[PDB]
Amino acid sequence: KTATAILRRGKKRKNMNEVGYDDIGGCRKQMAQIREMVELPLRHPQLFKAIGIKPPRGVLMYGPPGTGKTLMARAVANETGAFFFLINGPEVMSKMAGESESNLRKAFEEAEKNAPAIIFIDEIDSIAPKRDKTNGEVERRVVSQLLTLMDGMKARSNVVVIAATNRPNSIDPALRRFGRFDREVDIGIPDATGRLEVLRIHTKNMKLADDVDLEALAAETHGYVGADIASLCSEAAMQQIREKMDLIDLDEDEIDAEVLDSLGVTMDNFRFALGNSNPSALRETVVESVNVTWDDVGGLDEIKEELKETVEYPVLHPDQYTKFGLSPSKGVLFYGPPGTGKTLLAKAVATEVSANFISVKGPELLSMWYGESESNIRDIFDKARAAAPTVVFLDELDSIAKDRVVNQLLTEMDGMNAKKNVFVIGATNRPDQIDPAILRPGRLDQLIYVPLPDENARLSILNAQLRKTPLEPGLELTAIAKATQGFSGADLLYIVQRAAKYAIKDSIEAHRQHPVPYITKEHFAEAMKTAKRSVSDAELRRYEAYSQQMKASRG
Amino acid sequence: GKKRKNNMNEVGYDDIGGCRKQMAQIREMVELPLRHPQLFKAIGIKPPRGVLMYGPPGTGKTLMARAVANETGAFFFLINGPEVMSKMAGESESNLRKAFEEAEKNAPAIIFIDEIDSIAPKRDKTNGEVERRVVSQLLTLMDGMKARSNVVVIAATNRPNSIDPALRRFGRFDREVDIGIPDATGRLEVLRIHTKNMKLADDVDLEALAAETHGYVGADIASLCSEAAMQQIREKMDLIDLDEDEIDAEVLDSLGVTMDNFRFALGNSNPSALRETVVESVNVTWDDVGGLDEIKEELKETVEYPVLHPDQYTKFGLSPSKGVLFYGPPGTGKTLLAKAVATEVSANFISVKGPELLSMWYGESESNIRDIFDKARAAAPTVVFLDELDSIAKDRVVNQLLTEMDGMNAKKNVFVIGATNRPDQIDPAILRPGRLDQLIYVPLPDENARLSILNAQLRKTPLEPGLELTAIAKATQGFSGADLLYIVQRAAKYAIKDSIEAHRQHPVPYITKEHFAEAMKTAKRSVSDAELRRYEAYSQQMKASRGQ
Amino acid sequence: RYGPLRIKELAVDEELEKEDGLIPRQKSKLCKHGDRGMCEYCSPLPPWDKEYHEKNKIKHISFHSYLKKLNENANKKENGSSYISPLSEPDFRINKRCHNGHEPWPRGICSKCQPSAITLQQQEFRMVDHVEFQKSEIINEFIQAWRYTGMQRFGYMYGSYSKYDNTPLGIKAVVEAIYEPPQHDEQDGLTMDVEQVKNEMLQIDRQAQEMGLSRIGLIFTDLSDAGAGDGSVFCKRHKDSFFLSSLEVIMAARHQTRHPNVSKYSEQGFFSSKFVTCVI
Ligand SMILES: Nc1ncnc2c1ncn2[C@@H]1O[C@H](COP(=O)(O)OP(=O)(O)OP(=O)(O)O)[C@@H](O)[C@H]1O
Ligand SMILES: Nc1ncnc2c1ncn2[C@@H]1O[C@H](COP(=O)(O)OP(=O)(O)OP(=O)(O)O)[C@@H](O)[C@H]1O
Ligand SMILES: Nc1ncnc2c1ncn2[C@@H]1O[C@H](COP(=O)(O)OP(=O)(O)O)[C@@H](O)[C@H]1O
Ligand SMILES: Nc1ncnc2c1ncn2[C@@H]1O[C@H](COP(=O)(O)OP(=O)(O)O)[C@@H](O)[C@H]1O
Ligand SMILES: [Zn+2]
Ligand SMILES: [Zn+2]
Repeated sequence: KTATAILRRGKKRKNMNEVGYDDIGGCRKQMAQIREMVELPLRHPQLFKAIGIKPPRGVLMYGPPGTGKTLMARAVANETGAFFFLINGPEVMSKMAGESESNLRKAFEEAEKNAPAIIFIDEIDSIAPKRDKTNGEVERRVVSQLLTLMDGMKARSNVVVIAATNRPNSIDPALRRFGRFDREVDIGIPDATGRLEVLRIHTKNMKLADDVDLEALAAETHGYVGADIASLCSEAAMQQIREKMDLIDLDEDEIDAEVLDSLGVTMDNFRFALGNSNPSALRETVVESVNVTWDDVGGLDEIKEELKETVEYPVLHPDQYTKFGLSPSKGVLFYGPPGTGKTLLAKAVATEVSANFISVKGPELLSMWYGESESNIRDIFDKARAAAPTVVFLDELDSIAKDRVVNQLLTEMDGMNAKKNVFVIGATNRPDQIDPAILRPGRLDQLIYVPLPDENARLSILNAQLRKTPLEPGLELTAIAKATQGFSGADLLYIVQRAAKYAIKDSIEAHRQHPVPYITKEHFAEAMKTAKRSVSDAELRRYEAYSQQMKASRG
Repeated sequence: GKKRKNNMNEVGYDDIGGCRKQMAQIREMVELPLRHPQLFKAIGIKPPRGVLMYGPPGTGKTLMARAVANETGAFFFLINGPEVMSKMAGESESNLRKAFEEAEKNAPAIIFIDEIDSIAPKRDKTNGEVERRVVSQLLTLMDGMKARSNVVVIAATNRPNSIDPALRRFGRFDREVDIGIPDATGRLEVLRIHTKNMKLADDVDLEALAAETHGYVGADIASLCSEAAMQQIREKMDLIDLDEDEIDAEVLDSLGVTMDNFRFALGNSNPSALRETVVESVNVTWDDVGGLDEIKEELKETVEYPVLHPDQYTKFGLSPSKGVLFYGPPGTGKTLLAKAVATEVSANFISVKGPELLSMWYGESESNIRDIFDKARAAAPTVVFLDELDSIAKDRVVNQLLTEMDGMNAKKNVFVIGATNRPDQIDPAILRPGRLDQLIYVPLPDENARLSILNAQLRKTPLEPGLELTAIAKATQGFSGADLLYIVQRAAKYAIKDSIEAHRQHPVPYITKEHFAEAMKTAKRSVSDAELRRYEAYSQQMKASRGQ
Repeated sequence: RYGPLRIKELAVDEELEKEDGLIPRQKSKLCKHGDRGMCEYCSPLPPWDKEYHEKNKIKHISFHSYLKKLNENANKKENGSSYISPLSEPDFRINKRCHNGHEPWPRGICSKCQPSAITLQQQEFRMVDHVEFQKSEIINEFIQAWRYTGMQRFGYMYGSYSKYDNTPLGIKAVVEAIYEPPQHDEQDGLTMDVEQVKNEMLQIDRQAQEMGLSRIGLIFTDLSDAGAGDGSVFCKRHKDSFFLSSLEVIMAARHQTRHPNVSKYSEQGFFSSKFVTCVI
């Protein structure tokens, strides 16, 4: 609504100077923020004089590499048409001793001399890393020079500084204060629509074959950053030319024009490129968008209503809470047998209020507990603040909360702004293992038990998992749902996967013999023969006893 | 003629053997952008610029780069790491700048940055002002030349983790090539290449030498040839007059290297390729693995189908399984199963034994789990094999392994096989879905399997004509493959002892039945009955855990 | 393997390049080795050895020896490079065409096309090592001009270059005659139209080349006789005050830029003109 009020309306005021807003896709909100912070102070400076404020200048973009930070900065600079001074981290740091400071001084001096200007300090983490990493005295001279130039600029006005870095913590803390890089923007991995837009942007000059399904590629590519999609397209084209190399004579200097005219990228080439590509964005904590509704989750209707009352009303109707003077709850804690669908509940909650989602699995928590990770709890919550509203899902919380890390989590959660919509949802299979400190009021104090699916819930789960897989017409799943009492969602997923495995084995055997385009009930029976409950009765009794204790203690 | 026509500009594709896959990759990544730029103009793409080769030292990375450069006919601009880093302060950066500028000025060009791990070592390995200025200069040069030039950059390093991570992203060395140790045919080709000017004697059996050299990189083979020639010179030194400054041409004409010299050289060689994790080729079929037929079928339908028929998996919307976990008494033949699986899908093979994992746990190794999986990605399709996984999975190492298993691309053909003797002792986290979820029990061989093992182990030994092994196979109930191998080894030891005694007395060409009888007299099962009962109970519980 | 470009340079440069210039040393009393062999104190001394120069009271290193030192330090043979050119004259002008994503310098600039800080530092080598006047009359007449008129003077000196054995791989400019352009000398200085000067000097140089001479420097007089009865002049230029004022330094730099020294080891093909300036 109002947030993207600046995006609504030759081209590019009419190399790397041709980049424009039409060369970007899937970052509408971040682009709106950057434009609102850059264009208005420069293009229309009289608004802030009329209303009587000094607009903030420092903007700090950060996200996984390849997300388009340099692209966004250059596009904004070229669309504004203002004196654009580009400073590269490594380029400044490669200079001799004493020159990497004079370069910064002259850069800022020139940017101040000329008309409304934009200074883009690309990779600022190179010239101002965290103090512990600033080894040497020149690494301190450069940081001090940067700080002095930043401080002495606040009076000048009509000059905006933009900086880009991979992680919020990678920068010296002194650079993130009032009169410095105060406004922060977080770039996350794009969603399906964003990936489709990027794919359309990149594949506009290729000789695509008519049998291309860019929507299918967008659906398949999950966790792919814009750079990953560009590499995907390049590798697909390389595969196409490799396939066509048979008709090409490498020895001859020139290739036949007719062959060059028959080049065409086919969907199979894109599938091969997907096979080869290796994204790395998800290796670190990132902000992602989710689109799970209250339909990928079966059952738990009472828990769904409880979650709605807990989260939706604070976000959608803050006025009522202000009227009654009651503040909303900060966090929730799911407990129950594994495979009951806690992550799906977290994603559904995030999608209901249309908030971003950050997930921190068990391995990440352990890696932070061992101090061998780039990020940290403070960094996670800084990203959550920058991307607010956000839902932070801490999975396998029992691994660390059996502590330094738990202390950091408590500090960050206590320091969270009450009115800022940043909810924290913890998941654990062993609620008694959780440290009692975390469960105090103002923390993950609202505990919710997630039970195993019931008959109708099992039927819904089985239908949902099998929807995108061909099956025998007139196939019944009621018997399978009924016979699997005590099975979690993971067990039903295993059953359907085994049925599919049997079907594919039969299909391959039939093709080799020379048929089986469905999944008949015999496959399901055979797969079910080797499937068993993954939750022991003792654990179920223990969870039921804990639930009974909680009910008795609260009534 | 050839090569577009000692003087390293005189090396071509005919001086490299046994690396045709990586040679083809480098050629398609170098020649095509340079020789025929119009293809990418027609398709409307920018071909990738950087290429990063890595592998054990002595595997011929510099040789491959030189050969590709010479065959392309472009403007080769070799840059050394030690040579650049020996310059004074502020001069190495100037050399880098001048090299890049000259390469860009005379396009098409091929910049080869040899031993880049000395220019841009891992961030924790530099700790110096100059070591950071040089890295920043290199990054700036790489970024600047991304466009605006028809230039290609090639780099060589020992391991992926020995380079600053900033150099392995888009617009930089975004293509990786992994060089592994050659197989028997590759070693034969290398031997033929090297021993083409030598005065080889008639009794030379290069095939035999290739068979007897395992883990030998090309440098090792060159050293072997030099050592054999030196041994020949030593043997003929009796007729050489050291005092004189001239030697009759008659003596020189008598020089000739014989198989004995090559055997001596094999004896006196120190290969080091296998001391670190390395990608390698395997040639084990479903015939060396006697028995385990049901396990063979399970492995086939688990691994071969995803690799050979991905279209079916896409049709049914099923994601192929990542890895499996073997368990059973030691010596049951799990490594053979892993090698056979790798061979069937024609994939590479990376083996990580117990000592390597323990060394990584103690943090005193040059390779990490992330490095192993980077090599696996670069060499895909690959089979990673974690042997005796229970030593570490009794930890930060286990956490790293889980992280890497979660990270790996589903569509990538990288399969992780784990072997362990104590399935219960393994960390439960390793057995969750999306990880080594499948568990396979490898039992002791049966009578027919034992006889097959015995026959397989005796194909390189002169057994007595008309010999039989059914009695030995039946007598060894409960024995694993290792025990039967030990029985065969003891029989051979007795036979060779008797042969040596007879020769000294002076006959004994082949083993006899009494030798095997004597060897079996000391036979001992390596698996106690209690352990076998425990494994059977665990398997029965697992079957019950998968009941109706 | 690419090497030095094919470009004709003076005979003196070629014959200097042919030589090696090594300075042999005899067996030091600190040597520990037989007759054959040499450790560190008996090895031949490179022509650019700083200790030798400072011991012999030489303030610069005879440019050709500087080139020898650069070649020895860099450009390994048979591998390690494709012959990076060792000599490259400095250039401080901004890169008017960077287009790294920005318009030219006046309305945009990046860290790549920004001239870096300049660090002045005394040069360690000199192109021409000696200047030799064939006869005393050549400068006696030049000074007789001032003696008779009282104003200053200014003239170009013609001649040719040759070897100089008194310095390792040194060059001497031998001057045969002096030509004085039309200039308006004055009590405290002199002035001369640049256009007339160059127009006349073009044909004068043509004739001199036909005669075998070449223009190799400029000479001017800065004399102010003292009031003493004899003929004496004030010592205006000395250690604590200036040697060459800024204006004459600028003029000398312009003259050097206009007479480039064709060289075979630089990308442009020229480096550090062999043009000398003398003052009386
Ligand atoms: N919407 C998009 N988001 C991200 N990248 C995009 C997008 N559309 C196209 N791209 C392409 O993806 C690549 C992104 O590279 P870019 O330099 O912007 O990444 P970065 O990691 O943010 O930058 P840097 O590290 O240089 O600051 C470029 O090829 C860009 O053309
Ligand atoms: N096919 C081959 N593979 C490997 N080495 C080969 C091959 N054929 C010949 N050789 C010999 O192996 C040696 C190759 O050593 P080389 O210097 O290329 O290896 P490297 O350790 O990868 O390189 P560098 O240290 O320069 O990065 C040379 O003796 C070469 O003659
Ligand atoms: N209502 C449901 N309850 C449980 N699992 C479900 C449900 N609907 C779908 N699933 C399946 O459960 C799996 C995810 O389980 P997950 O949310 O990770 O459980 P947990 O949080 O206990 O680990 C997916 O295969 C998903 O399709
Ligand atoms: N079918 C087989 N089962 C077991 N061992 C076998 C079999 N065939 C051959 N062997 C022998 O087993 C030995 C290797 O055993 P290995 O695979 O290391 O056992 P494990 O994996 O249990 O440690 C080799 O000497 C090999 O010849
Ligand atoms: Zn000596
Ligand atoms: Zn520029």
